[PDB]
Amino acid sequence: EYWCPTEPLQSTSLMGSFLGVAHQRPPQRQVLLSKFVRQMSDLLPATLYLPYLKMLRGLASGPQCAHYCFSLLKANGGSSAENLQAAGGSPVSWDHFFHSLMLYHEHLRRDLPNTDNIHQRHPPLRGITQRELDGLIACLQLTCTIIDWSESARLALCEHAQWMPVVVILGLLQCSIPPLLK
Amino acid sequence: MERIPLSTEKKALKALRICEQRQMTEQVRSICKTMAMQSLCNRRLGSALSWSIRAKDAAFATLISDRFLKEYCERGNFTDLDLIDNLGSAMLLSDRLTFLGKYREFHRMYSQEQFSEAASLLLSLMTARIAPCSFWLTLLLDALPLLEQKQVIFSAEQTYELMRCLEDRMAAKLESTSPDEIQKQDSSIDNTKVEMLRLALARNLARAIVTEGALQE
Amino acid sequence: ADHKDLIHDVSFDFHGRRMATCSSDQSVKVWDKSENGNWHCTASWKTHSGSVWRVTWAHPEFGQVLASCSFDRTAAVWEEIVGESNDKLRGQSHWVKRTTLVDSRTSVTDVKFAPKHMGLMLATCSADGVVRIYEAPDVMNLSQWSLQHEISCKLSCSCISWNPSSSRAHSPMIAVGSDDSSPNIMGKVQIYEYNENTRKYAKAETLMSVSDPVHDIAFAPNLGRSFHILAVATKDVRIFTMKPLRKELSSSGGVTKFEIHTVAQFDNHNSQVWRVSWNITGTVLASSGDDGTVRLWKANYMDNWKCIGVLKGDGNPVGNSYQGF
Amino acid sequence: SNEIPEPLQLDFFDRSQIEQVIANCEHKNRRGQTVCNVKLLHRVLVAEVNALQGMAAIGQRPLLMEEINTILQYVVERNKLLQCLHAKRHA
Amino acid sequence: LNCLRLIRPEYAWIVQPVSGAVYERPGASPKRNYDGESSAVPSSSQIEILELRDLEKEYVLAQTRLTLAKHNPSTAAIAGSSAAEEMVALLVQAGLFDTAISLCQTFKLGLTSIFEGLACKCIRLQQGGEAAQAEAWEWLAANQLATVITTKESSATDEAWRLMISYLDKYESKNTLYHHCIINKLLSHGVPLPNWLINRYKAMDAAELLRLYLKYDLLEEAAELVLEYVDALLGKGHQYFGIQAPLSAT
Repeated sequence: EYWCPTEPLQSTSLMGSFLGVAHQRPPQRQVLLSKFVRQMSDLLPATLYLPYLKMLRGLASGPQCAHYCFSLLKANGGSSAENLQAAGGSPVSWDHFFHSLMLYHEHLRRDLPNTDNIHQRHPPLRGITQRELDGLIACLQLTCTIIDWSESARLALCEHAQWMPVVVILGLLQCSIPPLLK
Repeated sequence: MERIPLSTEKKALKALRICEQRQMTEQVRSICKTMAMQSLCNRRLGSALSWSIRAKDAAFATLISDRFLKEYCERGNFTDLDLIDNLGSAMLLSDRLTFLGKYREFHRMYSQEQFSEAASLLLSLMTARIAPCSFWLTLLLDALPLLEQKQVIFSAEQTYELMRCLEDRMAAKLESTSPDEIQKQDSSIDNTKVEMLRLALARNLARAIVTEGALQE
Repeated sequence: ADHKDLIHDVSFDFHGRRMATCSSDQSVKVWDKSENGNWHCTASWKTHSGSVWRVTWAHPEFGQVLASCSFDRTAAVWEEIVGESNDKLRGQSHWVKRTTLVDSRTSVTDVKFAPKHMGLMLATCSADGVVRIYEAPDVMNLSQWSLQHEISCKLSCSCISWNPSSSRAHSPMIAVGSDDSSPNIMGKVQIYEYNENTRKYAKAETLMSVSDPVHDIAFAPNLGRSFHILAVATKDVRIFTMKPLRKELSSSGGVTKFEIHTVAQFDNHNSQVWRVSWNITGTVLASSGDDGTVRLWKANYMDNWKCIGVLKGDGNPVGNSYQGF
Repeated sequence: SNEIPEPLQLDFFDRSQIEQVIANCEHKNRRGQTVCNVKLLHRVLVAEVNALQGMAAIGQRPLLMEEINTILQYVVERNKLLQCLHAKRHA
Repeated sequence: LNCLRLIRPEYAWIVQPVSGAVYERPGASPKRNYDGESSAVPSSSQIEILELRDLEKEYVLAQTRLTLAKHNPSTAAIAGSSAAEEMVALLVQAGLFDTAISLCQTFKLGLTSIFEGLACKCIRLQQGGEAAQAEAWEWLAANQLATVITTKESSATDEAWRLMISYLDKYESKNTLYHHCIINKLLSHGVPLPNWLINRYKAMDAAELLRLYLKYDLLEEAAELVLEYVDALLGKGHQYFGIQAPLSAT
């Protein structure tokens, strides 16, 4: 219900919906609810960043709802100025989370040796706040839920030629850290 | 019977029935292939044809079907046309004969002006992507009378898929020549015909769409 | 001049209507049996530069095709091209060398087509101890050959022979006897079968009890018998029985259980026994030695092989008979 | 009853040849009879039909499949009439 | 596309239209959309002109999207969001080999990824039985073979090797990435190198094979490669090595 079929999304079972045939408007109440949701995708104060992420992981259950939330975060994806902010917008998207991770990793590969290594004398690592920990672990819970319920998001992530989370996570596990994130 | 040097077709026939009574398929296949090749060596095309349909090998069927295709290109006439007209369901076993049969089918049904079924057969055969490169030439060529339609009953969607496949095959022909180039001598002036024919097409497309929109009046 | 000084190879067509002779004279002569009788020299031409060793013919189910080999490091493939066909007048049939597989730096030691029922291939062996196995991917070009296989025999090739296949589970094989006569090498014949599991040949067997320079090997026609028979003419007369017991389902071409039996042994030629030839069923033997003598053989009520006749090429043959016991 | 099975009408196939192969390939099962299993049967069928040709059968692959299945229910109902008999005898 | 590839080259370009300025139900509020929400807009103060090649790429996108929806409807949404290599991988999982052929032609993409994909399925073939070939035919029918098209006789993996051979014979890279990726996948899955690839890729070049003998323990075989290296030095076999220098000695 919180996934109105006005949202552009299609599957090999969604031809019975009006996303292969033009036009469909849900009842006013649910339209208002999911629409207010769609704007909250784009406006966020940092104090509510996590419970909103609980929104996210809740809605991340189920395959079709997962595909819808994938679509919503894709809308939150792309170059912008409102998913790049921790205040007034959501500091989260595939783009946001991925640049955050790649910068973390490049920093830590300057703070540690190059590939084919685990440890070496180098400049000190990045500082981590418990808030950074909470955000990272929660967002990872969301991502796992989404990739489980949606194979499409999974394949999209594995195919991203400009992120390569494979080699990224290779370097990350080569890094030595509080192994919660490992 | 693989020591015998067969030179007498009637003796071959007696051996044929001999094998028939006990159902030796494979010997039949071998002998039919051998005698078909003898026929083709003597350029006894219909005889090789007969031996082949006995052998039930559509490979040779298509191979000499190519003989048919290029000799039709050379002479403009249907070859063994009487044999062609009446082969039955075995057409569904050889695509090149499938092509030839549908070609004669079209010549007819157009000649009596069933343009709707003409378009049906053509759309079916293009989405079948039939015939080699030198013959998708003719596949393209076929659309001309449909262009010549000064009065149409086809649907707007019909016109859609029609033209869809027209340029689809167009790009496909551009690449079948070479995966980024074309090298066939016919293409250039043929390309010119392409522009004029699609000109006429688009004008008739305006015509068809205005008719269909007025058909909703 | 040509073929009038020595005959290096003589070849016949399938089912038997045509013949040809090639010599050390660098030319080939092709002869045709009229079905009304008499042998007629239908053509002759030069094909190579060395002593033309062998000619073997592609099946009539595959056209009138000649394959010739010599001391030329090369092997020529000539085709019969008909001048005119289709009723009135037949034009001069001409020979077009389709291609020459030049794959040799030593004596080209044998050339032989395959059986057709799996498709027709061609095998060429050279005195290099190497064999080359081509097939024609093109079922319309007569000059196309793709080299599927090569085996390094580690012994100079002298004679090769195909394994007949007549079963839905039989996969073919190659037997190779070597002209090597060094008295320190034990077993001059090797066996390599197409291990289907690996989709490639694996050595099936190699047989000991051989030390003679191999000149001729002869397979049994497959038929329904699981067991197979081999005849060998090197300097002796050897015949072997090979029962297939069972083979590993994934290493069939690699490991083979053959009940192998030296079943018939005749040293009666007293010279280099060049040749063995069998019945069309592979059931009567003709054996040729270097003394110009040929022995004829039947296997008895007990399958026991015996010389049923002696013909001298250096003398007059033994007389014919139909009154024994 | 005195029931009998419906004859097979095989179009791609020679019923004599199929029944020959059937008699050759049936095996002693654990019910007290020599009958080939349905699985072995069907994929032998697919293997043998694939052994020859393959040009335009691509479109007729359905028809091949339904005919294989139909022969399957043929042998199934052969078994179905069969099992009754011995327990009839015991009764 | 038709309207413009009709034209002489002078008019061969079109300006990109300006964004927005659409609504539905004429005489209504100026802005109406079905697929809304945004965070940025393309540059409209600086306009751009659209040319045959650009339009070709956009068409390739569109026709790929439709082909995706055709073989399986579930794909159109990501097709609306998919990039070139993304669609390449989606095709790798789908099986539209000739479509990928076209896409590498147009977008100038890495054929290699296609080589790994097809090779991995082909290894699954070489190991698989009847059922694997049964599915394999369903997409092998889309490809055509000049020796003979189709024939259920012979297994699928046979014409899979042959299809790789043909794709090689008709697409070439001056850099043999394709050889290297194929052979590395072979050995990564334990495959001794096929003889046909042996002969062809040696008759092009051999020392590259030599240091892959080194890299992947192909030591005996390297030893031979050396033996005929020296032998050709003695004689002439550079042709087999893809080498061209006349040889008499060393």
